[PDB]
Amino acid sequence: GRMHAPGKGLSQSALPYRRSVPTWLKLTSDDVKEQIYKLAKKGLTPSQIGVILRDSHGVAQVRFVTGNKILRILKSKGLAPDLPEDLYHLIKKAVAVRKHLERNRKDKDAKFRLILIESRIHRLARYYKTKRVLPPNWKYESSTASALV
Amino acid sequence: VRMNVLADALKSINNAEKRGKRQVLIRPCSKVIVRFLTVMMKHGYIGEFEIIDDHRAGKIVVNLTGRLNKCGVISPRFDVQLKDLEKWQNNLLPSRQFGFIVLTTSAGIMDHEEARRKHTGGKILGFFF
Amino acid sequence: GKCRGLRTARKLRSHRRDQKWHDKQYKKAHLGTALKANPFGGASHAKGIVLEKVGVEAKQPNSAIRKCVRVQLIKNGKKITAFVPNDGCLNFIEENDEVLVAGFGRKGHAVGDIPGVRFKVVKVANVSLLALYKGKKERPR
RNA sequence: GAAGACGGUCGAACUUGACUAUCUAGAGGAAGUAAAAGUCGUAACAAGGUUUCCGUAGGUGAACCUGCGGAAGGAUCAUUA
RNA sequence: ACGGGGAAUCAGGGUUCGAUUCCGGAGAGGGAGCCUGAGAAACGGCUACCACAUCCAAGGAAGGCAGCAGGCGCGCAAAUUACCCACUCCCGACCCGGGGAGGUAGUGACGAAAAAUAACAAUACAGGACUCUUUCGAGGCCCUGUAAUUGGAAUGAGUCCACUUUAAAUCCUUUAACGAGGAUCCAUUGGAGGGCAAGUCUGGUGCCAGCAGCCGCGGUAAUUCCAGCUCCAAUAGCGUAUAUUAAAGUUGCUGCAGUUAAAAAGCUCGUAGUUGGAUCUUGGGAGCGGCCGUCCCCUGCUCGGCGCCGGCCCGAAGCGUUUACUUUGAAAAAAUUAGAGUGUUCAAAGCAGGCCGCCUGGAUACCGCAGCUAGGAAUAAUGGAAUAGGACCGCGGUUCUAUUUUGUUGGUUUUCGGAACUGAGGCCAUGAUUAAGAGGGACGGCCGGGGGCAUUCGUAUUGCGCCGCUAGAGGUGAAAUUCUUGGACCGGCGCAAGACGGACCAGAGCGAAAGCAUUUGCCAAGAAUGUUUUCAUUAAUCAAGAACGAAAGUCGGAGGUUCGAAGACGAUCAGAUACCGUCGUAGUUCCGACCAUAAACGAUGCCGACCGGCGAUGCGGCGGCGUUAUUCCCAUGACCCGCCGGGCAGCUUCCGGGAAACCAAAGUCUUUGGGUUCCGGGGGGAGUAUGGUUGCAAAGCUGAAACUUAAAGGAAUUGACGGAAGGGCACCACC
Repeated sequence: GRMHAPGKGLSQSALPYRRSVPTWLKLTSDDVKEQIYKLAKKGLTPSQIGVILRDSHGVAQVRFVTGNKILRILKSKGLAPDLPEDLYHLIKKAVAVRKHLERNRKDKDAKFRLILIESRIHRLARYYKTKRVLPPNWKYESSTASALV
Repeated sequence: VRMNVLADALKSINNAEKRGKRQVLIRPCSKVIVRFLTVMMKHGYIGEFEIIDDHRAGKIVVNLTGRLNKCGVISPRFDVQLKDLEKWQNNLLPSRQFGFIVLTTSAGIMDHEEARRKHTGGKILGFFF
Repeated sequence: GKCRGLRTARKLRSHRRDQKWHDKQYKKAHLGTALKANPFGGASHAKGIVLEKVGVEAKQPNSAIRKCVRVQLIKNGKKITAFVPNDGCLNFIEENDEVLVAGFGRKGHAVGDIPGVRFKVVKVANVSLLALYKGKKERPR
C-alpha cells in the first residue's frame, strides 16, 4: 500500500537469484567506475547513472559487477550531491507546485497535493537527520526552498 | 504492514490445514518460524518441511498431516515465569493430556514440557494441539 | 481489547477508566448527584414525621388506591410519600407520628402499581408495623 | 537582679473591600415526565391517500408545510437499436 | 481519603472494602507562641486570640472526656457513672508503692464454633421379602412405617448443697439431692401461580380491600388478597432496607461490542503515544545406558601451590557492549492467609504437649513492583570502521613524573617504571548482509467527466424588434387567477442576456472525501502498469495541530435567464396559512470573506497476511492463428484468443461466519492475542440545562443531572390489512 494514495500497486523491479556477474560483460569494475565518474561529471543522479548504464552498456547492477553501489562510488571520490537526490526531487517538486499555486488560489487540489509533498519532505528530512547525512540545524522551509534548486 | 512474521506463518498453515491442503507455502521466512516448525515436527503435528533460499528472506513449504487442529501465535510475547506456565496451559491448551505452548527461553525455542525439566521460563511465542 | 502492545498499559487502563463513566451503576455510585439527591442521604432507613395520609391511584392495568403517608424527614427536612404495608395498617398511623421508613426494594426506583413512591413505613411511634398488624404489640397512646 | 519601655521577630486575631466553594429564599418565565376514558386536527405506519427520511432555511393554531442539495432505511436490484 | 500489614468476594483474571486492637503518621474545640527537659512546639503544662461555657459578695477566679465510665445532642445506627493490680507489662529512689495501660465481671442474636427440643419396646394397622392361592385369605419365623394406645428405662433445661474456679467472685468442668408424657420443660421465621421447594382444598371479599423484587393476581367456580386446615424451606434462628462482591463475557488484560439492535470521526495529512521485515555459530572432542538418549570443553593479562631445568599446567584478585527477560541467591516485622505437628472431650480456637524426673514442640510456604546478587543469552531494544581521529603490531620524535644506583654524606642527567602530544611504515582476506510480493524517489510510454486558468461551441429559455394571419391563449381531475383585437398564443428572420451542458452516458472512469461531462490551449498534479534504476527501514496507525469539505444560511460587490423559501392571489376543502395553478422577494449564478454541517451512506476506520470457483468490464504490460485500415512492406491502431498486475463491479459455492437478513468479507473468534486510531453500554430526559470555546449571525465542537421507565429495539415467520401489482370465479356480478 502507497504512503499518500489508496493505491495497492505491485510494480516492483525483481533482481535475479544469481548475484554472480554474467559472462559476456567485458568491462572490468574500474572502467565501470570510470564511466560512472564520466556520467556524474555530465550532471546525472545515481538513478539516471544506473539507467544509462544498464541500457547502452549491458551492466545490470553496478553492485554485482563491482563490490559497491553507485552513490557510494560517487561519495568515495566526492562526486555525490550534498543533499540526497530523492529529497532534492521532492523539494524540486514542492517549488514547482508552490510556483503554480502563487497565481492559482482557486486550485484547492494543488494545495492538498502540496501538503502531501511537504509531508514526504519532512518525513525524509527526519530520516536523514537520524543518519546525520543532513545537519541537525537543517529544516526545509518553503520560503528558503527556491535557493535549493 | 507485516510486523509479526510468526503470526502470518502459523495463521497461513492453520488456514491451509482447515482447507485440507497436503502442503502450504509460507512466503516470508524467519529463524523463529523455523525453530517453531521443528518443535511442531518433533511432536509429529506437521510433516518434514523445506526452506526455499532466495537471496532475500526465505519461503518455507510445509507438508501437513491432519493432526494439527490449530497452531497460533500469542502477540505480544508476554514473559512467563515457571509459576505462570500452569495458568497459560490451563487457559491456552485444549487439555493436560496433549497440546504444547512454544515459548522462547534462553536455552532455546521449545515446548512448555521441556521448559519444566530444563527449569527455564521465558517469552510465550505460541501454542499448538 | 483493541491495542495488544506490550507497552500499552496506560492506554488500556486510561481507556477503561474513561469508559466506566458510560456505565449507569458506576456513574450513580461515583458522583455526589445520586448520593445528594437521595432523600435518605445514602442511609438504609430514616425516621420522619407524618404530615398527611395520602391515597395514590394504582397504575394503568390493575386499579386500587395505594394508602401512602406524606413524611417530613428529620435529618434533611425533605418530603417523602412512603407506602404503608399490609391490609388496614393506615388505621395505625395517627397524624404527626414519628415513623421509621425504609426503601421499597429497587434501590430508590418505583415498585409495582405505585407511581413515584420508593419507600415503605416499617415502625410507627417506634412500634413495628408487622407487630401492630399481627396484634403482638399494642399502640402506646 | 524584679517591673517596665524602645526595636526586631513569630504571629493569633480584628477592621475594610474584592475574589469565591457550598447551601437556601425567590414575583415571574420556560421546559420535561407521569395519569383510564379533555379540546383541535390526522403528521407517521399500506404508494398512510403529497413516498418517507437527513442537513439547512423561511413560514404557520397544532401536528406540520414549502424551498435547495442529499439518502433508500423505496413504492425500481431489470425496460430491451 | 490517615497510609500500610490486612478484610470480603473469587475458575483463571479481577472488583470492592481497610475509622477499627500491629506498624508508621496526625490531633487534642480552632489557630498561634513558648517554659522545662535527653526527648514536647506537650495540652490529664503554661501564654494570648477566636468560639463556647463555669463560679462570683460583680472586685475577680477557673475550663478543655477525639483517656475510663457516664450525660446531652445528633441520628437508621453503638454497652456499666462495676471489681482488681492477681495475670500482662510500664513508671519510680524501687524484691515493698502506683497504673480506667491492662485484667475480671455486667450489658451484648455484630459475628464465629459445638449443639437439646426426645429415644426404645408391646400392641392395634399398613407396605415389602416367602410356602401357598386364579381372586380372597393363612402364618409371621424376617423387616419397614404410623396412632394424645400403653409400658418403663434415659439424660439435661431449670432448681440447688459442696468443691473447683478466682485478687474476691461469676461462668465452665466435677458432683449429693430434687428435676419429664399433652415429655404444656409447648420452635420459630417466611412461604405454597411461574422464576422457586410446597394445595388447582374449604370459608370471606368482588379491579374494593389488599398482595405483588419481575411477569402478574383481585370485577361472583381467587392455585396469588383476608383467614382455617394442610404442605414446603431454612432452623435457634428466619425475614426486611441499604452499601458492596459473585452471577457481569451487562466495562471485556484474560474477554465484549460498532452493516441493520447503542455504536466508525465527512475526508485526509500530521507530532508525541503505540507497533515495526529478513539477516550476524556451527560442527564435533571426552565419557556412560540399552541407532537414540544424560554430562565436561570450544575469550585474555598482577599475586602463589601437586610440580619442574626466565617460563610451561593450575589457584586468587581486577578489566571485560549496554538493558529488558528467565533461573538462583541474599534480604524482606509479627498478626492474617496457606500450612506441619498436637484428641481444646469434637470443633471454632489454642500453642501446646507426651512418657513409667526424662523427651518434644513452638516448623514451613507466600511477601506484586522497585532495589541488591549470581548463572542462561533464545526473544526485543541499543550499539562498533565508511571525509577513516579504524583495529592488532612493533618503531622513531616531544611535556611532566615513582628511584634500584654510586662505602655513610656535597651538583646532576639517564636506563628504568608510568601517563599525555604526535610522525612514517608494515600488518588486518583490511572495514558497506541483502535489496522485502515494505516504503520513498528517478526513469519510460500510456491512462482518466482528476483540479486550476483561459478560450470556444450548442440548441433551449426569457426579453426585444420586424413581418404574416387570426381570436383566443395559458392552465387544470374540473375550473379560476394571468395574458389578449393597444394583436396574446402561433409561424418566420434576427438581436441581447444569463443559466445549463441533453441524446452519446455505462453498476464505465477519475478524485482523500465533498465532487467531476461542449471545443481547444496552457499549467502544475496523480494512480496503475513497465523496470536486472536508485536510497536502504526511511514504515503502519495516530492525542496536539492542520488542509479540503454538498446544499442551505451570513457579510461586501457584480449580474439577474430560468426556477422559486416568504408573500399576494386563484382553486380544492368542513377548514387548507398545504398538496394543484398564476405571479413572485430573498435566493438560485459569478467574485472576495465566512459557516463546517448532510441518510457527508458501503449506515461497513486504516494497514497487512491467508482461505473458493466462474465469465465479464476499465487501465498498463506481455504473448498468439486469423480479418481490416495508413497499402508499398513494416509498425502502429480496430477486432479476435489467452496470461500477469492494479481498480469499480457481478454471478456462483455447505470455505466459514452470523440473531437472521445476508457477507469472498461482516470469514480465518471459547480452537478466543497480526498492528493501531476513533467510538457504544436498556428506553426516555437530551444532543436538553450549564460552563468553556469558534462564529458578524444562524449556529457548530465539548456536554450532564434530577427525574421517568419494563421494556424500546433488530431480523425473520404466520395471519389480518392496503387508497399496491398480477391472476381467478360467480346472473346473490356484469354484458
